[PDB]
Amino acid sequence: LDPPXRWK
Repeated sequence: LDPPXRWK
């Protein structure tokens, strides 16, 4: 989870 909320 990369802020503000991108999924990898």
